[PDB]
Amino acid sequence: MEEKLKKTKIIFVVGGPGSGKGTQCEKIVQKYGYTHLSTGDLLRSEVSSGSARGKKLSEIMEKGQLVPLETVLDMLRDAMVAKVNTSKGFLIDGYPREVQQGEEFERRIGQPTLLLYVDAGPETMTQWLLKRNEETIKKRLETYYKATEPVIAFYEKRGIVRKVNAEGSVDSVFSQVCTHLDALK
Repeated sequence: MEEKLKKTKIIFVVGGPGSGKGTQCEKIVQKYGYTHLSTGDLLRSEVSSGSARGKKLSEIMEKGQLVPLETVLDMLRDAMVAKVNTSKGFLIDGYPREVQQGEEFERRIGQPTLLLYVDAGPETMTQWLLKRNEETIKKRLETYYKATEPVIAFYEKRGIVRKVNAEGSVDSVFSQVCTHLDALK
């Protein structure tokens, strides 16, 4: 069955601002043959598709309303169905932002294999990079950390969280990423 979805590798990739997790996903693509997905890319793709789903989405966005999670997950699942025979695994870049988005992904598609937490860390030198006021930046970072900690705590209970220190270079981050992915199966 498309129960294959329950056997592929599914990595939730989570990181605050300045985390560079987009670059890490592509480096995982090059090395491990995974597929880089994000809900933003699928929405742009679908609107460009001219499909009825895309016309509705543009309407919702002309509406200024919210896109329903069910439609997001239809698109994620379609994209994963089309590549689970030809891909070694999937990166969900920037997902989930809340516990229930994670739980709804699991219901519709399959349970995550890992949650990769790419943490540039709070204000150490992340603050200075985020310009190029500075209390707009601190307000932004703490609201990220408040929203993301229940997601981390939730998946910590399953023991699938792998935390990556993203203070240093791109190369030192991908070093830790490969340690964590090399441990799978």
